[PDB]
Amino acid sequence: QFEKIEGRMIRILYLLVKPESMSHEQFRKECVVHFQMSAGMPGLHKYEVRLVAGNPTDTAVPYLDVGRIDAIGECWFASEEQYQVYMESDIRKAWFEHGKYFIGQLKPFVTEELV
Amino acid sequence: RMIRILYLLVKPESMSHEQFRKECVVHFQMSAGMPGLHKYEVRLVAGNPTDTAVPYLDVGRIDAIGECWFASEEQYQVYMESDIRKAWFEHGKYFIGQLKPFVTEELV
Ligand SMILES: C[C@]1(CC(=O)O)C=CC(=O)O1
Ligand SMILES: C[C@]1(CC(=O)O)C=CC(=O)O1
Ligand SMILES: C[C@]1(CC(=O)O)C=CC(=O)O1
Repeated sequence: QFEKIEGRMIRILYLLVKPESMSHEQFRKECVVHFQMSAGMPGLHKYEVRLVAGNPTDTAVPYLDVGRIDAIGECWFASEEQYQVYMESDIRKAWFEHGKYFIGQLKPFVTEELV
Repeated sequence: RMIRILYLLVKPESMSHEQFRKECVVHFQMSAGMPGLHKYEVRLVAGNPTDTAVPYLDVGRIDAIGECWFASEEQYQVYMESDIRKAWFEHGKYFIGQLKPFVTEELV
């Protein structure tokens, strides 16, 4: 039941691609640092970051090429007000500064729960 | 630990946005009690902010995000072998025009 309410929070999913010049070894270390920095982030209920480890191409339906994605990020916000506390935060600004260092390109999707 | 595969879904060009939304819901309903599957989730893409604080990545129009969780490699195989799983994928062919799978790895 906690997980159900959690699933219906404001959620933004991000595709990350590392800077061209950064090694994979360093990129993985900087994802870990980025997660450490999320702790106590004002307004944020939850953050998750994962590497892309596999890119299977034998899909039953036609395969969508979106190029090489290195990691997937996700943020959960418990309310419109909490999202605003985040979006106003200096601490978020400093998180994004680290983001500019280890994230070369970023695609965010704002998602909508169906159930 | 937990195997996770995240999917970018694009609807078929023969289908409306609203039809697609309805098929997403049906697809979730079909997944209940699927052999080998720990969890399935499907959400629409409702917003495409481009006002990013690092360089914006363009991957085209993604309509939905799907995701599967499997407890173990053994459960994943039970799932792959399952007849009802195969029928669920046939429903996938109906409402998913193009698919991108990502097999993920945890960092913390
Ligand atoms: C929310 C945020 C902050 C940032 O990009 O630095 C954006 C992507 C991500 O993984 O973390
Ligand atoms: C869509 C979003 C959300 C956020 O601030 O994490 C806004 C800027 C950005 O880089 O990602
Ligand atoms: C896991 C799956 C199964 C399918 O292809 O129907 C693939 C994407 C999706 O949303 O559901």
